Amino acid sequence: APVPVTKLVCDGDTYKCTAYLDYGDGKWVAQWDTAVFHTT
Amino acid sequence: APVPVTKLVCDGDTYKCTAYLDYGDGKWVAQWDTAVFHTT
Amino acid sequence: APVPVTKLVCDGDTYKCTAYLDYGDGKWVAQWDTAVFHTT
Ligand SMILES: CC(=O)N[C@@H]1[C@@H](O)[C@H](O[C@@H]2O[C@H](CO)[C@@H](O)[C@H](O)[C@H]2NC(C)=O)[C@@H](CO[C@@H]2O[C@@H](C)[C@@H](O)[C@@H](O)[C@@H]2O)O[C@H]1O
Ligand SMILES: CC(=O)N[C@@H]1[C@@H](O)[C@H](O[C@@H]2O[C@H](CO)[C@@H](O)[C@H](O)[C@H]2NC(C)=O)[C@@H](CO[C@@H]2O[C@@H](C)[C@@H](O)[C@@H](O)[C@@H]2O)O[C@H]1O
Ligand SMILES: CC(=O)N[C@@H]1[C@@H](O)[C@H](O[C@@H]2O[C@H](CO)[C@@H](O)[C@H](O)[C@H]2NC(C)=O)[C@@H](CO[C@@H]2O[C@@H](C)[C@@H](O)[C@@H](O)[C@@H]2O)O[C@H]1O
Repeated sequence: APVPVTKLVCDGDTYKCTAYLDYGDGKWVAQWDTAVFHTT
Repeated sequence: APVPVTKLVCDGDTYKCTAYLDYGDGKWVAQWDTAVFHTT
Repeated sequence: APVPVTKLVCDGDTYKCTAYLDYGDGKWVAQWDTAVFHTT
């Protein structure tokens, strides 16, 4: 079932975003692969 | 065109995040595949 | 290093979600492919 995200962080060394979830014992995360780049 | 996300939720049964969007009639969502796991 | 997401926007022409990152000059983003659709 859907649960809120407590915070989003991204890492430009590992190219992953991590969502810390409000669920259960508090130690669950969602993680996915991302492009990370500088824009103009 | 990029539109704000009003709400982000993640679901460890379907392994999807859903972003609720601020656009038009208010019923648009984004959805992507994610890993969901416990940490120590 | 993990850095916080300032804000999240999604685009239903490019089918990309963009996370604006709190880092350096403020022009860094994380981007990933997404479904975008209308709900009922
Ligand atoms: C002078 C300096 O340190 N400039 C920074 C860049 O090094 C850095 O780019 C990353 O550099 C590492 C080290 O070689 C590479 O392995 C990465 O692939 C580079 N990442 C990208 C996306 O180009 C950039 C970006 O910083 C990275 O991403 C940020 C969002 C943040 O997570 C940082 O912690 C991370 O190092 O920053 C320049 O200022
Ligand atoms: C006893 C109990 O209900 N324990 C929970 C686990 O079942 C659950 O892990 C999921 O279990 C389902 C069905 O048993 C598996 O098909 C899934 O693959 C499991 N998901 C994961 C990520 O391992 C966990 C996690 O709960 C899930 O993810 C949460 C973030 C939330 O979205 C839940 O609604 C979702 O069911 O929780 C245990 O406590
Ligand atoms: C009359 C009108 O302009 N209606 C809008 C639709 O055009 C639009 O659906 C997109 O339509 C383009 C071509 O017009 C297609 O190539 C895309 O595949 C369609 N996208 C989707 C997801 O169906 C919709 C949705 O608008 C898009 O996504 C939004 C969330 C936002 O990012 C918009 O800037 C973007 O155009 O909106 C109708 O009103």
